[PDB]
Amino acid sequence: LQYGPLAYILGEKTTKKMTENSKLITVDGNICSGKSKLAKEVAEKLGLKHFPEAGIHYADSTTGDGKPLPVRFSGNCSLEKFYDDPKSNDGNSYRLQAWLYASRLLQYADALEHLLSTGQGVVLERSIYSDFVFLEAMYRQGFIRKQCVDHYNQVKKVTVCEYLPPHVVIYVDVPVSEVQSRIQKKGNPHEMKITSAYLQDIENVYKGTFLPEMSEKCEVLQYSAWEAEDAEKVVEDIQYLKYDKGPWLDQDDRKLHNLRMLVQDKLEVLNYTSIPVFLPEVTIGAHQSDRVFQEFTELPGRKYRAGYNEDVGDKWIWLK
Amino acid sequence: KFYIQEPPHGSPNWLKVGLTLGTSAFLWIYLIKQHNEDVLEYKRRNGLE
Amino acid sequence: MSLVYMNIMMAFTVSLTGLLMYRSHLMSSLLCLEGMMLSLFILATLMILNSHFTLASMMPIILLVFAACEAALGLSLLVMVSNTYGTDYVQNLNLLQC
Amino acid sequence: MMTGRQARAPLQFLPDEARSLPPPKLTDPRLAYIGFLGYCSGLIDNAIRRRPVLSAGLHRQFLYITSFVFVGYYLLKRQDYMYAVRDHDMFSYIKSHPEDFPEKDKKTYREVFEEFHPVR
Amino acid sequence: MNLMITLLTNFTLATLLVTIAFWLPQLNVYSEKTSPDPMGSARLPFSMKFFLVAITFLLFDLEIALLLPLPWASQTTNLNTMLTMALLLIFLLAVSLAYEWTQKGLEWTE
Amino acid sequence: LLDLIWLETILPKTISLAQMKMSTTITSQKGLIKLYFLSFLITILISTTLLNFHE
Amino acid sequence: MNPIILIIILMTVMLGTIIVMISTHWLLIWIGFEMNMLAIIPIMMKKHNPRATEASTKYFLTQSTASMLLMMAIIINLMFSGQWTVMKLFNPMASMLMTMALAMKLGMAPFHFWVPEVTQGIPLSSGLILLTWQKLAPMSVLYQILPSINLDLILTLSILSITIGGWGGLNQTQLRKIMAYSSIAHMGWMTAVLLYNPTMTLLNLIIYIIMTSTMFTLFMANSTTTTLSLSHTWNKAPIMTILVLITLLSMGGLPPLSGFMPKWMIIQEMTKNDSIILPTLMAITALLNLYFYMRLTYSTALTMFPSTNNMKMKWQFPTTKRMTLLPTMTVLSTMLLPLTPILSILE
Amino acid sequence: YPTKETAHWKPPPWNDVDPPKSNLTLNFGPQGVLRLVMELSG
Amino acid sequence: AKTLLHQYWDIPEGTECHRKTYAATSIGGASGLVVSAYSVALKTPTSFLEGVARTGRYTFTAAAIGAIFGLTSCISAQVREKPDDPLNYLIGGCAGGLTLGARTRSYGIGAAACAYMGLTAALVKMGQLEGWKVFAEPKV
Ligand SMILES: Nc1ncnc2c1ncn2[C@@H]1O[C@H](COP(=O)(O)O)[C@@H](O)[C@H]1O
Repeated sequence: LQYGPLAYILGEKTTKKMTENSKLITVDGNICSGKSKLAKEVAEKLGLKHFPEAGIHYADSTTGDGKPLPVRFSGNCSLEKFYDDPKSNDGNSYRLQAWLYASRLLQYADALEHLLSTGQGVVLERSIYSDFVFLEAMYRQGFIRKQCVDHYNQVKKVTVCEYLPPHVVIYVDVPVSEVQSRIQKKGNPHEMKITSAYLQDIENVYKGTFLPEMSEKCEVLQYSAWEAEDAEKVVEDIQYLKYDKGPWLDQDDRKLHNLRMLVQDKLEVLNYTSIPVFLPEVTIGAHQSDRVFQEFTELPGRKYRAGYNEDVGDKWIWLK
Repeated sequence: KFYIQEPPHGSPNWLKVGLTLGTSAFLWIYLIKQHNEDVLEYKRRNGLE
Repeated sequence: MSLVYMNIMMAFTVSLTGLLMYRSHLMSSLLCLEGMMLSLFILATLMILNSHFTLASMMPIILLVFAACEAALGLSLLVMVSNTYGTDYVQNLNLLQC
Repeated sequence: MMTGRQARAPLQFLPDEARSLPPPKLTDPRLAYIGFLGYCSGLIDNAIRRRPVLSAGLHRQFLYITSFVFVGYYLLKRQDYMYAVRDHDMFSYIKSHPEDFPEKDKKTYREVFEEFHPVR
Repeated sequence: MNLMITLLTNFTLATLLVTIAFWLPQLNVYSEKTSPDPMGSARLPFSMKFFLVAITFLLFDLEIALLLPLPWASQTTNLNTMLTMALLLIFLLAVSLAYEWTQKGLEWTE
Repeated sequence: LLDLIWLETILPKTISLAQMKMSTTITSQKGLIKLYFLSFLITILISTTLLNFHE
Repeated sequence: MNPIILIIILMTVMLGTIIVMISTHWLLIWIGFEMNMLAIIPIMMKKHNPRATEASTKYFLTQSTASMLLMMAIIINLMFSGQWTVMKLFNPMASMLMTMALAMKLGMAPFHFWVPEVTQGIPLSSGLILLTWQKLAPMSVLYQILPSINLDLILTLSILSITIGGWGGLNQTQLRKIMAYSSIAHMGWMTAVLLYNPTMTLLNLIIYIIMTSTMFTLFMANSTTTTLSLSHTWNKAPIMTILVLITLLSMGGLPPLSGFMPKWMIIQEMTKNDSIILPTLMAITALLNLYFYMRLTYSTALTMFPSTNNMKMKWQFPTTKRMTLLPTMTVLSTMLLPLTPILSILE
Repeated sequence: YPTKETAHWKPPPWNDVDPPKSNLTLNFGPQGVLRLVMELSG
Repeated sequence: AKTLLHQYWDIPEGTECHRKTYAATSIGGASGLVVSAYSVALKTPTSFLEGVARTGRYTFTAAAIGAIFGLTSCISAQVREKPDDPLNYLIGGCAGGLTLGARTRSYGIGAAACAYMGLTAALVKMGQLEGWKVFAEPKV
C-alpha cells in the first residue's frame, strides 16, 4: 500500500494540489442526447480528464489487460436482451441495472481517487447520483417489481452516503420525438424496440426528481438540444460560477484524507453493494458460482495477484 | 507488458529485500554467538572440560 | 469507628440506591455520580485529617480532579444525545437491543 | 505461584544462574517444531495474499523461520530454567524437612493381605 | 462559631430584606394582573460553543486548582524539582491552550 | 415407537428444548439500562444479605 | 481521525494500562483505570454514528460506577489498614466491593449487561480493543489481591458468567454479540481457576487474547459483520474460509488445537484441590459454546451458501487491507499444543 | 429463535448507520420604534 | 440463606417431618423470591398488581415444591427405616417434579421434572454422604 497515514504524517496534504480548476463535473441527458462528445469538448477546454460511460466491461477494462471479458465471467447481462424482452423470466432488467450501478460506483470511486491524488478535475457522464432515473423509469413501465425497487433503494442508501456530490452538473434537454428520431437515424438494429414511453418516463423522472434536488445539493446548469453544440458558451458559463452550495465547501484535510483512504480500497467501495438480500433476479446458487469462479481462476493474468503470474511473464516472483 | 496499469508489486522492493536478508543474517549469527557463549559458560561453570 | 464515618457510608448507599433505580434522563445519573464523588471526597478527607497522614493530603484533591475530567466527558455524551434525539431520556436508549 | 522466588530479581527473562544449566541444543525437536510453525506461518501469509505459496517470498519465509526459531530458543531456555527452579526447590524443601516425609517401610508380598474377588 | 454567627446574621438580614420586598407591598389593594419575548413557539437552540467554552473553563479551573499550592510549596528544600514541575505545568497549560486554538475551538465565539 | 421417537425424546430432544427455551428467556431483554441497574441493585442486596458473601 | 491524535490516544491507553500494571499504590491503579477509559472513549466514537454514542454512554456509565465502587473499597481498606500497598485487603467488605467492582469492569455476569450491547454498536477495531486489551489490567488487579478474595463470591460469579455467556451466545446471530458472549464465557472460565493457580489464568488470558485477535482480524479483513456476509465470503477467498473454520474449531476447545490447552489444564488444577463437579459443569457449558461455534462454521465454510451477482467484480480486486499479524496469530492459535509447557514462562 | 416478545426486532442496517430521523426566529417587540422579525443561527 | 441450609441439614433424615418440612418450605420460598425479584427487575411488569401476582405465583409455586419434596423425602425415609438412602430423595424429587408439572399445567414437563429433580436430589444425598465439595477451598 503506497498512500497511507504515514504519508499524511510526512506532509502529503491533498489541498496542496487542490487549485481552483479541480472540479468534478458530470453531464446527464436522455438515451441519445448527444452529450457524449460535448463532455469531450470540455476535456479539451478546462484540461480536465474525461471518463466514458461505465459499461458492462468497465471493471474488466480497468484491471488486467483491459480486454473485454466474456459476459459469463462479468455481468451475465446483455443490453440487447433487455431491448428484446424487458419483462423476461430470467430478469435481465434489474440484473443489468444493478450491474451498471456497481460499474458506475467503481467509475466514481476511480474518478474521486484521481481527483484527490492528481489534483486534476474530472468530467463524467451519468454518475451514480443520476442512475436511479433509469430504474424508476423501469418501475413506472412495469419492467421490474417493487421488491427490486426497495432493494435498489437500500443499496443506494448504504453506498451513496459515504461520498460527496459533484461540483457542477449539466443536463441536456432533448425531447422524446428528437430522441426517437436520433435513435432512428443512428442505425442500431436493436434500439428501436423500446417504446417511447420509456424515454418519456426517463424525461419525467429527470425533470421531476433529479432537478429538484440537484438545484439544492450542487450547482446545476440546463441547456436545450442546439445549445449543447456551442462549447464556448458552456465553458464560459461553468468558468464564471459562484460555488456556495454543496458540501465541498466544508472539507478539511482530514476528511479528504479519509475519503482518499476509503476510495483506494476497491473492496471497501463495493462491500455494501452486494448485501445478502435474496432477490431471485440477482442471486445465483452455489453450483454456478463455483463453476464460474473456477473458470475465472483459470483465466490468464487472474490466477494470482498482478505481480505474481508466471504464465504472463513476470520475473523475480521468488524475490518478492 | 500485460497489465494496462503498472501493479505496485510489479517490481521487487530491493531495499526491503536487502533489509530482510540482513535481518535474517544478523539474527542467525547473533543466535549462534549467544549459543556458543552460553555453552562455554556452562562448561566453565560445571567443569565439563 | 466514629459515627460520622457511618453517616458517610449511609450517604454513599443512598447515592448508590439513587443511581441505579432512576426514572429520569441521564442528568439524574450524573447527579448521583456527583453524590458518589462528594461522599468519597469527604470520607477520604476525614480519614486523612483524623490519622495525621500528612502526605496523603495528595489523596483527596487528586480523587476529585481525574474523575472530574471524567465527569466532563459524561456531559459531552449527554450533549450527543441532545444532538440526536432532542431529549436525553433513557427510554430512548433502546436502539442497540435488536 | 512463585511470587516469592523471582521478587529478589524482578523483570529478568533469563537470570545469571540460568547460565549454570545445560543450554538446549540447536537440534532440539521442540525448536525444530517451532521452526516448522514459522514455515507454516510463511505459507499461510503467502496463501492469504493470493501468491504462489512455495515460490514467492523466499526471503519472507526465511525471516519468518529465523524469527520463530529465535523466540522459540529463548522461550525454551526460560522454560528449562523455570523447571530447574521448580525441582530444585522441591528437593531443597524435601531435604530441609524430613519429619513430614517419613521413610515408609516397604513390606514384601509374603505377608501383606490382598483381597481376592473371583470372576465367574 | 463567630464566623457562623456572622453568616446566620447576614442570611437572616437577607431574608428580612426579601420578606419586605415580597410581602410588605401585599397590604396594598392595587390590581390583579391577568396579562394575556421574541421566542414565539420554537424550541431553545443548542448553541454548542457555549457548552464547549463551559467545559473548557471546567478543565482550566481544575488544573488551576492543580497549579494552586505554589506559595506554600516555595519553602521546600528541593527547589529545582519544584521549578521544573511548575514550569512544565504552565507549559502544559500553554500546550492545551494552543490545541484549543488550533482545532477550531476559538472561532464563531472567539 | 422406540428407536425413532422415545429414544430420540429422552436424552437429546428434551435437552435441546430446555436449552432453546431458557436461551429465549435469557436473550429477551428490552435494552433498557434502568432495568439492568435495578437488577444490579437486587444482585448487590442479595449478595450482602441473602447470601452473606462478606463474612 | 488525525493520525497524530490517534497515535497519542493509543499511547495514552497503553500508558494507563501499564500504570495499572507497574504501580505499587492504589491511587495509581485508579489513575491508570481512569486514564485508560478516558482515552478509550474516542476509540468507540471513531465512525460518528448515534449507535456508537449509545454504546459509549452505556460503557462510560458502567465503568464510572465500577470506579466509584473501587474507591469505596480503597477507602474502606485505608480505614481498616492505614496503608496503601497493592496486596491482600484487610476487610471482608473491601474484598466484596472490590470483587464486584472488578466484575462490573470486566463484564462478569450478572454485571455483564453492557458487554453484548456496547460491542454491537462500535467499530470492529474498537471492539477488538475492548475485548482484548481492556481485560488485561483488572486481571492484574485480581491477581495481586488473591489472598483476600472470598472463594464463594468469585466462584458464584464465575459459574454464573460461564452459564449466562453460553446461553446468551446460543441465540444471537450477529458476529459481535456472539463474540461478546464468548468473551463473557471465557472470562468466567479463567476466573474460576484464579484462586487455585493463577498461572493457568494468565495462560488462558494470553490464549484468549491471541484467539480473539485472530477472530477480529479475520472479521475486519473480510469486512463482514453478520452471519450472512461471513457466509458470502467463500466466493472471495476460500483460504480465509479455511482459516476461520480452523480457528473456530480451536475456539471451542477441540483437540489437537490450541484452545484445548487452557481449559483442560484448568481441569488439571480442579482435581488437585478435590473439586470434580465444577469442571464437569463448565465443560458442559463449553459444549454449549462449541454448539454455537459449530453453527457458525456450518454457516461459513462446511456448506456453500448462495451468493449474489456482484461477486464477479470482487473477483477482479485483491484484498488491499493491511492484514497485519494474521498468519502468525493464526498459526499460534492452532498448532501450539505440543508446546504446552511454555506456560512455565508465565510463573 | 423467534418468540412472541422478540417478534418485532428488525435486522440492523448494513452500514450500521442510524437514519437522522433548523434556525432560530425572533419576534422583537416594539417596546424611533421598530418591530424586527429576526432570523438567527446562534 | 446459608444457615437455613445448615438448619435443614441439622435435622436427621426420617426422624421429624415437621421441621424438615418448614425448612424446605423456607428454602423454596427464598428461591422463589430471588427468581421473582430477578424476573420483575429484568422483565418490566405491566402494573403493581400484575407484578405482585407474578411474584406470589412464583413464590407459592417454589414454596409448594420445597414443602412437597421435603415431606415426601421424610415419609419415604420413615417408611424405609433408612436415612442413608438416596431412594428417599429420588422419590421426593419426583414428587416435587409432579407438583411442578401440575402447577405448570403439563405432564411431559412433569415427568421430565420428576427425572431431573430426582437425579439432582440423589446427587445432593451423594454429596451429603460421601462429602463431595463443589466449592472446594484451595488445598494445594
Ligand atoms: N436502463 C438502461 N437502458 C438502456 N441503456 C442504459 C440504461 N442505463 C444505462 N444505459 C447506458 O446508457 C447508454 C446510453 O448513453 P449514450 O448512448 O452514450 O447517450 C447505453 O448505451 C447504456 O450503456
